[PDB]
Amino acid sequence: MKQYLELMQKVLDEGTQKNDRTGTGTLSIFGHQMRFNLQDGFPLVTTKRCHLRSIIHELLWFLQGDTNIAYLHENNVTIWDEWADENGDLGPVYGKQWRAWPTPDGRHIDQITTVLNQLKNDPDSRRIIVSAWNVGELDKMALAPCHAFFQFYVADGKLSCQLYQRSCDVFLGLPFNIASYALLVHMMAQQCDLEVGDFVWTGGDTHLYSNHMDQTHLQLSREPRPLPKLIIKRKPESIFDYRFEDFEIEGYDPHPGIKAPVAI
Amino acid sequence: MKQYLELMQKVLDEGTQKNDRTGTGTLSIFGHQMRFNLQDGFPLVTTKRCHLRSIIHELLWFLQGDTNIAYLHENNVTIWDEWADENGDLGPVYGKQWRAWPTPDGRHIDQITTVLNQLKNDPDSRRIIVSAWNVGELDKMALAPCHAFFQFYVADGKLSCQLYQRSCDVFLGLPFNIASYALLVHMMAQQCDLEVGDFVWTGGDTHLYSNHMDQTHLQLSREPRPLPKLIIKRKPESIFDYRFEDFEIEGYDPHPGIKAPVAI
Ligand SMILES: Cc1nc2ccc3ccc(CNc4ccc5c(c4)CN([C@@H](CCC(=O)O)C(=O)O)C5=O)cc3c2c(=O)[nH]1
Ligand SMILES: Cc1nc2ccc3ccc(CNc4ccc5c(c4)CN([C@@H](CCC(=O)O)C(=O)O)C5=O)cc3c2c(=O)[nH]1
Ligand SMILES: O=c1ccn([C@H]2C[C@H](O)[C@@H](COP(=O)(O)O)O2)c(=O)[nH]1
Ligand SMILES: O=c1ccn([C@H]2C[C@H](O)[C@@H](COP(=O)(O)O)O2)c(=O)[nH]1
Repeated sequence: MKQYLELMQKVLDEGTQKNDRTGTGTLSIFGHQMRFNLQDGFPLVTTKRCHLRSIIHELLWFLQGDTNIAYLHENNVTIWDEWADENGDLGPVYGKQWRAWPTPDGRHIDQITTVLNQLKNDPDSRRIIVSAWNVGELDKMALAPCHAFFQFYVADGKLSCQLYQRSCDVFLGLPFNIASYALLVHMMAQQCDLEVGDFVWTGGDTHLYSNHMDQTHLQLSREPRPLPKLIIKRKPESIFDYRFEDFEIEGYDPHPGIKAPVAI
Repeated sequence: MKQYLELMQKVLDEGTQKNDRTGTGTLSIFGHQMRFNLQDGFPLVTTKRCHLRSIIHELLWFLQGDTNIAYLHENNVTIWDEWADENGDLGPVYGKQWRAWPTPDGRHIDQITTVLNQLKNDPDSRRIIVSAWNVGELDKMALAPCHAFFQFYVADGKLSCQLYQRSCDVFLGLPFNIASYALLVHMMAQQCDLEVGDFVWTGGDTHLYSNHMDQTHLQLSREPRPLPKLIIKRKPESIFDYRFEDFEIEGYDPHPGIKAPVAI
């Protein structure tokens, strides 16, 4: 997609060479933002075949407030298998924080339920936020949240979302991250009888791994195509009741997938 | 400053009229990003007069881990007064979250010190973050954090910082929140023997209150002056160690002050 290709080029032209955690090396930029009007179709990359199924199960895994990669296993998403313990556990990652942030004093705060309620009774709120950055528990997580904090906003019957992403693998992670969030807006929008607005993406350390150069270049030379369109075949009784079968994508005609090694 | 003036123009040109909790009414946009290279000069607005002292004292207060207004009083900072109880307390607002975030297992994390250790020992880390967004204590706060989460980055021996501000009163608040963060950056870089990099501001609901329209067009009619210079006259043994007297601003010649009412 234009915005995506443009950020990829910007990493190449201006990125600084950094030595990372995995000792792989990256080209890196700090601070970037991109806007997606959901009115113009689903931001699913067309410059590489992307698979909506991986995207969809991860999201629903989150809404369930799950942190065990089993569910993801029985659906063939394996990205997280390298991070779980022998029990298949990841610690209190995304899902746990989203559905049950533990108060210092015993309780759990359901951030999705709060946000649904705000969206329904106080759309003007400037405090409609979800945070996965639980300082108190970062030590227990297999990996610290990448997609750390997001905020919803309503203006003229449209639901907008901004995500703050502290760390981003432009080639591999970015395309999933974008689609996942785009998808949540749509689900939230339907449960709240609102129309879709903008999906705003802001990143922290935005990088291309030193061994994605060849893949990048190739991608950079493909022509973005018209964005597909999302279809929700039924209005579940709640945000927690979606199923993989409920979603469909029209007009998806991408460029073949491109293979690249994950830096672990 | 060019950047702040362009943001105002933008809210005027693209903002939507929104109701708000204070009942005043606003013009708002959602999602904005701007960058200040700290090397160009200290980002104190020149198109209306600012007072560096009040910004200094509010920051020293945050850094102390203080949440009571007494200190602010002793130094003629009264903005926080409306929010404070009978005892002068605000609840576990910024300062408290910064220096002693309460964990569920009876620990308190000091995020300022953690970020200093990371800058000294692992400046390439993609997780040098400070968050004031404590979900479990929000209900104890006099006001939920506006400037909520910030991340540091080092590149070419330079310190950068990205702030995520969920809610922004562009006319009144912003000038204070830009100078505040820029002084933090200078303080951290001095402690860490780094040079200052960029201060990147990112906003959530970025607004102009209805009752600031005239002040806002008057300000806009002014030509920005050249940015002042910050001089630190000492190198304290720690970040918790600065005094108001350590700082000097040079070359500040602002246009006249403009008063506007705060929406409560
Ligand atoms: C360096 C690095 N590390 C990571 C660690 C954990 C992650 C977890 C989720 C995602 C982004 N979300 C998904 C969600 C689903 C899939 C993938 C990513 C990639 N992937 C492959 C399989 C994963 C693999 O390449 O082995 C696929 O089946 O489509 C997925 O199913 C990225 C990372 C990264 C990432 O992007 N980069
Ligand atoms: C609607 C709204 N509400 C707020 C509530 C609390 C705030 C706390 C701090 C700041 C921003 N940081 C500072 C830091 C110092 C001062 C002030 C703000 C404004 N202020 C006036 C004095 C106002 C007063 O002290 O009564 C000055 O310019 O000196 C200060 O001393 C803004 C708000 C807002 C804000 O900007 N807008
Ligand atoms: O959902 C995700 C998860 C991870 N990453 C990336 C960012 C970095 O490449 C890496 C995480 O490493 P640290 O930033 O924690 O070092 O994985 C993503 O892009 N998206
Ligand atoms: O440092 C600060 C503190 C507050 N505000 C503003 C943003 C909003 O106008 C208001 C807070 O209201 P809510 O967004 O919490 O409703 O104060 C700032 O700009 N800067």
